[PDB]
Amino acid sequence: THDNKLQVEAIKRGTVIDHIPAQIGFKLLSLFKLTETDQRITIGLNLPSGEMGRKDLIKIENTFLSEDQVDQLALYAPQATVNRIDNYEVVGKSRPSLPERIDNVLVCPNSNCISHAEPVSSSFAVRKRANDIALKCKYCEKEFSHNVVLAN
Amino acid sequence: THDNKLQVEAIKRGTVIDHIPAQIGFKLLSLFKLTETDQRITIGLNLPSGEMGRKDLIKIENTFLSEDQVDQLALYAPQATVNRIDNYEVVGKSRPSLPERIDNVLVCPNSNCISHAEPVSSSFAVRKRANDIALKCKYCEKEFSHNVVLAN
Amino acid sequence: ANPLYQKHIISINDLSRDDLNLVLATAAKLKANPQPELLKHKVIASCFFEASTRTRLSFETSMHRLGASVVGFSDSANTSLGKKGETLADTISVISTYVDAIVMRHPQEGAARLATEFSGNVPVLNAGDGSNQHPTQTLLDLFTIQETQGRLDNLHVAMVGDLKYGRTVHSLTQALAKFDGNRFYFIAPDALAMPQYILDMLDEKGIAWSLHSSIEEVMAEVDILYMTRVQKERLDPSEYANVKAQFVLRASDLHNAKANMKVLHPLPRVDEIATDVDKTPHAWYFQQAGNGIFARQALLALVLNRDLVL
Amino acid sequence: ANPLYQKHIISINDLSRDDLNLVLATAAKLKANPQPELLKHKVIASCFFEASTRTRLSFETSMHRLGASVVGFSDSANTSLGKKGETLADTISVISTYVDAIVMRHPQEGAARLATEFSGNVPVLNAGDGSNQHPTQTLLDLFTIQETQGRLDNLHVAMVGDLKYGRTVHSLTQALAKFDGNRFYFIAPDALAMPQYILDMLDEKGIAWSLHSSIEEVMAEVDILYMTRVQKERLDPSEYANVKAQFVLRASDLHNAKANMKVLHPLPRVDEIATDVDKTPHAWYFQQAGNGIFARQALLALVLNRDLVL
Amino acid sequence: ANPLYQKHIISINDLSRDDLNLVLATAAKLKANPQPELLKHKVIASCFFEASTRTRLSFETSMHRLGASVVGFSDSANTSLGKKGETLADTISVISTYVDAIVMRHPQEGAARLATEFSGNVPVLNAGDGSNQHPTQTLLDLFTIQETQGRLDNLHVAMVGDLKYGRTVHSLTQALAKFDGNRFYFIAPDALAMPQYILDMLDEKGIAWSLHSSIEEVMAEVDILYMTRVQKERLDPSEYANVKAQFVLRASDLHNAKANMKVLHPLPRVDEIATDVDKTPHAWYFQQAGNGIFARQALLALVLNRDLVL
Amino acid sequence: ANPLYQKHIISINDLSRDDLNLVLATAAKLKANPQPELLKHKVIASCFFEASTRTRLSFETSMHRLGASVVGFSDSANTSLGKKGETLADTISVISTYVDAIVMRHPQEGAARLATEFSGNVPVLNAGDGSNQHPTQTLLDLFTIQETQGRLDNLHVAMVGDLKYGRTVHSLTQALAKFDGNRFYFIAPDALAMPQYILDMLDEKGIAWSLHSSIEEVMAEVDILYMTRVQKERLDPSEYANVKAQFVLRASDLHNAKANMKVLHPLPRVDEIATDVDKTPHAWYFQQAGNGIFARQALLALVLNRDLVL
Ligand SMILES: Nc1ccn([C@@H]2O[C@H](COP(=O)(O)OP(=O)(O)OP(=O)(O)O)[C@@H](O)[C@H]2O)c(=O)n1
Ligand SMILES: Nc1ccn([C@@H]2O[C@H](COP(=O)(O)OP(=O)(O)OP(=O)(O)O)[C@@H](O)[C@H]2O)c(=O)n1
Ligand SMILES: O=C(CP(=O)(O)O)Nc1cc(NC(=O)CP(=O)(O)O)cc(C(=O)O)c1
Ligand SMILES: O=C(CP(=O)(O)O)Nc1cc(NC(=O)CP(=O)(O)O)cc(C(=O)O)c1
Ligand SMILES: O=C(CP(=O)(O)O)Nc1cc(NC(=O)CP(=O)(O)O)cc(C(=O)O)c1
Ligand SMILES: O=C(CP(=O)(O)O)Nc1cc(NC(=O)CP(=O)(O)O)cc(C(=O)O)c1
Ligand SMILES: [Zn+2]
Ligand SMILES: [Zn+2]
Repeated sequence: THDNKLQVEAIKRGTVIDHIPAQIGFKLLSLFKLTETDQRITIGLNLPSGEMGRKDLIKIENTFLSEDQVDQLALYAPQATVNRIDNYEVVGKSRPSLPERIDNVLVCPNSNCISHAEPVSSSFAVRKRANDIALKCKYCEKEFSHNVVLAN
Repeated sequence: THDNKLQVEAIKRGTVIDHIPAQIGFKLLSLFKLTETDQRITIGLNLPSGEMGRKDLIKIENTFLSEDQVDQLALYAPQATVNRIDNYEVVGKSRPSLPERIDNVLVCPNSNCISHAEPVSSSFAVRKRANDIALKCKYCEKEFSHNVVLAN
Repeated sequence: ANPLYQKHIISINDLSRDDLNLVLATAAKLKANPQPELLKHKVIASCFFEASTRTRLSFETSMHRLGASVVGFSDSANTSLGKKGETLADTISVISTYVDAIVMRHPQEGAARLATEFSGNVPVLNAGDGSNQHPTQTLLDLFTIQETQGRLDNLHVAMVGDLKYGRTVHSLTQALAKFDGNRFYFIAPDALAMPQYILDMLDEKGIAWSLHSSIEEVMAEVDILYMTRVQKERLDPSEYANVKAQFVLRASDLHNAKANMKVLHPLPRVDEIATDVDKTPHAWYFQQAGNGIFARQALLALVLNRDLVL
Repeated sequence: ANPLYQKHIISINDLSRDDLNLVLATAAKLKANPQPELLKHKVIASCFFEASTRTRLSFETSMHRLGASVVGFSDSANTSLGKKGETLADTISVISTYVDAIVMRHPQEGAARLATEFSGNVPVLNAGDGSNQHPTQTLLDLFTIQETQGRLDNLHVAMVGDLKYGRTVHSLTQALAKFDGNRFYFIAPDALAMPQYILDMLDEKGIAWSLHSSIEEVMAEVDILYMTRVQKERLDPSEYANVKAQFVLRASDLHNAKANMKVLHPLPRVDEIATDVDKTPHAWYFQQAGNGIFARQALLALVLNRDLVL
Repeated sequence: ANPLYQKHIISINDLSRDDLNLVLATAAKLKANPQPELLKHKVIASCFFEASTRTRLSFETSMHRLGASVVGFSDSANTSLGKKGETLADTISVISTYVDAIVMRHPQEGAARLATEFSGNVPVLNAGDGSNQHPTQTLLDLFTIQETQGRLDNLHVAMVGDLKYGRTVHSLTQALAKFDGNRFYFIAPDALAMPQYILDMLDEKGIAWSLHSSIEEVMAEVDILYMTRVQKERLDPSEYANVKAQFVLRASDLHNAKANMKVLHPLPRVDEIATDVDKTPHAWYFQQAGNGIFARQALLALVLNRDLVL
Repeated sequence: ANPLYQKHIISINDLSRDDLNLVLATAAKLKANPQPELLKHKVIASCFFEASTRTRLSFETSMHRLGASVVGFSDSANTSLGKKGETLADTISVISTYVDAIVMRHPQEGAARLATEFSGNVPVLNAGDGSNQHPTQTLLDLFTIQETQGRLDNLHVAMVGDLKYGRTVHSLTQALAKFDGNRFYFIAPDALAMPQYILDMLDEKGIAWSLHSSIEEVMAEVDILYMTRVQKERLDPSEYANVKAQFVLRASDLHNAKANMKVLHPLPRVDEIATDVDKTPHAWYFQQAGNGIFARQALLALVLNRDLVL
């Protein structure tokens, strides 16, 4: 990120989710179970920035993401920027592109979906609307505003 | 001492939970809702050591813990120590001894216990039976082995 | 004797404003200075042809707070009294030979009024008849509003939820439509919107009402926020989920809530009011359930006691 | 006021020995010299979320023996109060606005303690919460033992039956573990043996206990023989048949029974105590049920009456 | 290698126009020339987790019309296998090891879809999942619409009743909205209007539709008058009392009906279609039901057969 | 003239080693080469006096796999024929005059055995009688054990769960205790231990067995890990709360499992086997279920056929 004095270092063969909103950081570690490994991961919840001020920052080392795994980040930091990196150099830096689907992480607001009690990882069809994202469940086939799906 | 190899650089007065066993650092962030805050929060897991080898380690920049908070961690992070550091100088090393009352982060393994559906927080009476810590449900008054309550 | 003496409380429409005030007043007298033997020796019938634990418990406690005796029944698998499918009338016709007053709850609209044409000289108080009335509930709601606002006129009253079906809602609205200056805000899903028959009645009496899809739209201006329970069956699950937010309160939604705003709810609340709302000073649903005791006491006192002292 | 005044009786573990003796003492006072208007004007809630006719009848009779009023419910198909699946808390939260004390029975362990964190200032007495406690039962058992033995110390107490699951058993044992010199004899099938958690507690307090597979093994030395009901479902039928004998009393098994031995049983007895045991002088299960009236009276008196005269 | 061979049958949304046709073509072939031993040796599970006589018997009958065997069950007094608890996944992983294809009905949306994730190579046909789909009798409605109109394009379709909740109209409409020329008429009170996600999809496809209040204002140009039931138990009694006589069809309302006009109803009809309409030539509901045998047959013959000699 | 021809199938105790083999041999022949018209023209009663979906459908499916017809019933909301009262004897003397063989399940031990005393010449196959026998799925467990291990001798068998009450483990154990070399591992809390009448019979036959507390201390030498369910509704909640995580299997506990090791479970599993084990190669429970079709088939083909062309 921008600013470096008494901060963290850098890596060699790992990704760096930079520019992630405040509070949404930890959640991204939860929703996607990233800490669930042995790779040296480092976080920066509430960091110094230029435009957005305090952005959380995760740098899981020796771990790579696809153009899609990055797009799973899409709903929780459209601004963010995944940083593939090697030899201390940003080999490539991708951005959250809206996905065509979202599996495992989202829960079906349809209390009557067979999805719940059952041993199946959820799944929705994605489609941007004028002001939001429409998510359609693979099971009950009911569509919901992402504002309601992600809604607790 | 270790962080002065690939300089993540330690910081001044405050509390830095360190010597947590890897894979048990996301937990405390989660369980004790530690990332719910704003003070310069930095996190590093799967690090190096010796007899442990690895370790998680949260750093809560300037802001202290209770003597007991030092304890609630005792069930999860035994061999570890919160640093009552007063500006770079690691002065005040608090080592969490087993707490006698756990509240909120534990779940009563009794599927019939009143606690589950209702708006109350769990709470158990700690004791080290055979030394394997036997926790008593404030509610059902049933006693289980800490290794039964923790599982799920 | 007093205006309501030996009268019948079937509808919130057969009651005037003097009437209501008369009930609240008495309900305040009794709260401050209780008369535990006012109905000593009277026997009351708590007939709940339809099950309602919270109302039955309340009414019966109001019955024992004046020293009156009690007998009754509940949701019998096969209609109570007669014991075979005999008519409601033959039922009331008998119990009225035993008691001094009848409190009843029936699943059919107009049940209290029909009993009325049979209780002989016996006063019958309606505790609920199908989706029609439920006067005692409105009384305690008005008693709870008037106590905490000091009045029942020029009030900013917002009503949220199943405005379409809630009988207490239609009723409170009609009662408040007896006082002046009241302003209503109605927040509910158009599939559960406030019936026209009511907006039409408010239109006539010249009262101001407006529709809102969100609580925060008027939270700013409300004195009393009266929430309803959107009986989960009233909707298709996925439908429910998508409208759920429209009608649920939390503590954070309270930030710009007036100092005097009390949050009422006829109960049960469980899917509408987050438990964190509980510890806020606005929450008043339990204090509200508490006032059903003084409202029901007041009602019984007046009706069974001739020259009610105060 | 008295030590137990406005206190809560949730567990037989939250009670001390002064406490207990205090309850028995009062229970003896009232038995000899009754005060029928001691709770005149108080209203008590007999809430039996779980059905228990014999305890409800008893408690309510103790409630009317002091002149107190009563309201309540029983095993409602769909949880009582709230009337839709609202939380136990929202239930207690309301009833507590109506009553002066709450007696409740719930099928979930810890139900009385949770209500306690909601009854406001209202005393709640636990009549039974799942397989956890049931204090009033132990009180009448201790009151029945202390009355007929003249004491509660150095007693030869034999317990027979479903020692593994019976909550009254675990509880009486813990209470008697508050007095000195007690010696326990436990007769039950190892599949239904007395939990270690208890033998471990008796081990600590230094109390003598021994295991026996037959009643006649100690009939010789027992003062009180406390039988349990081996809920017939706890076992596979053929299993039950083969262990049945281990735990059943008859008059002939009494031959070498001490003069002072009373045969107690929390009831129902029906598959454990032959009816011929009835007419023997040892039989005391009915006198025992009789003392639940004075125990429950004592409990209510203390708790709802400040300066309890005696 | 047949298009629908070994393919699951879950949502109308998954069946392309040509799919619909292969089914309706194959259908008529089977009704012209029955292949009774076609599925001889094949065992099929008729699992109705949500009892539904009419559909099940129509389905099972179809199965026997092609020579197959049937094992199955109805209602789920229980939990849906697992002696209570067991996931729908396990009860399908199992069953799928016995039969050659599963026909299922379930009270929860998604059910069949999950199913197909556990039956491995066994085709799963949905006979109704909660309020989601019912591919089955819609492939038969369609079959009926084409058998009598000769086509599924350039048709005038009116739909009456519970359009908001009728899961069969939503499907039929989505189904016909795959062919061209069709014009829709929606006659339902404001309370049960055809949802907007159906109307959007229509406008988005250049398909004409319009709302009407009386059958009479469209009876002259209607080819198919498709009546849905009124989920009565779902409304208020007085409300449905109203919204009835308006959307009830009588033989006299048929005076100006087109010569080729047919009346359809997924069944059962009790209030909606008067009995004096049965005898008029437009009455086609029972003939439509009978057609469920041929649609259900084609579907099975197609899914379980590589190439059909037809 | 086939050994099992026209012979009843009631207890594992009645089937000799060669009997087991003829069934398991004939089984595999039928799974290799199905004889679909083998029992054509034969009618079979599928009488489940104690509903049991999974077993019944597996059984009935088997019947249809050999060409037979089925009439029958499930659950006994009633009394077991007699419009209430009628003895099981009369309802069998009758049925036996219609069908060619009776398949029965009953809640009482002895049921099938009595049955055979009244069906005259009609073979009675027991599909489970109370807590006594279930010959049927044990002939399929065995079939599964041999299909995957290639043998029923010199095996290492571990058994987990409710061993005291699992009527299927008792049978399996008695069944395997007829072949030689087998070694048993019993992993169950002290509360549900494998009874001693099973262990005696073992010691009395020079068959090795041993008790263990963790699957891990035997996972390396286990050929068949046979999991039984935990009759949860049978225990105390807190007790089963404990005795769980200890006897629950997870895919990770499989790290050192032998290459040929298989996991079995009579089904249903909900707590006992984690869902992440299904995907590992040892998971064989659903394949074992599917094998019930072949064991059940052989049994019918053998009992109803003099000499089988196989
Ligand atoms: N060895 C490295 C290399 C890169 N990064 C991170 O990768 C991102 C690269 O962004 P940077 O080159 O520092 O430019 P900025 O000014 O931060 O703006 P931008 O985020 O748009 O790149 C930053 O989060 C930087 O900290 C890192 O932590 N360690
Ligand atoms: N301002 C500071 C000071 C210390 N630390 C952390 O405190 C830990 C322990 O420091 P200390 O006990 O003073 O010396 P160590 O050599 O680390 O002790 P040990 O050998 O037990 O790890 C170190 O890992 C260091 O990173 C920190 O994060 N910030
Ligand atoms: O209001 C009461 C008891 P009370 O007079 O508040 O002590 N009971 C009552 C009211 C109401 N009032 C409503 O407005 C319906 P809601 O509770 O969903 O808001 C409904 C029911 C019911 O069981 O359907 C029961
Ligand atoms: O003891 C009472 C009534 P009480 O306090 O003696 O007037 N009821 C009670 C106690 C107990 N006490 C037991 O110890 C069980 P048991 O009656 O089988 O010995 C059980 C039940 C039950 O319904 O399961 C009910
Ligand atoms: O057609 C039937 C006869 P059934 O009563 O299910 O045996 N049922 C059915 C069909 C449908 N809808 C259809 O379109 C099938 P149809 O064309 O047979 O009417 C819906 C339902 C429902 O429960 O919502 C039920
Ligand atoms: O196998 C089944 C399937 P089902 O639920 O009876 O349809 N049931 C069954 C088997 C068995 N035991 C067996 O060994 C048969 P299996 O090998 O199929 O598990 C016991 C019981 C019981 O009720 O105790 C029930
Ligand atoms: Zn869904
Ligand atoms: Zn508990």
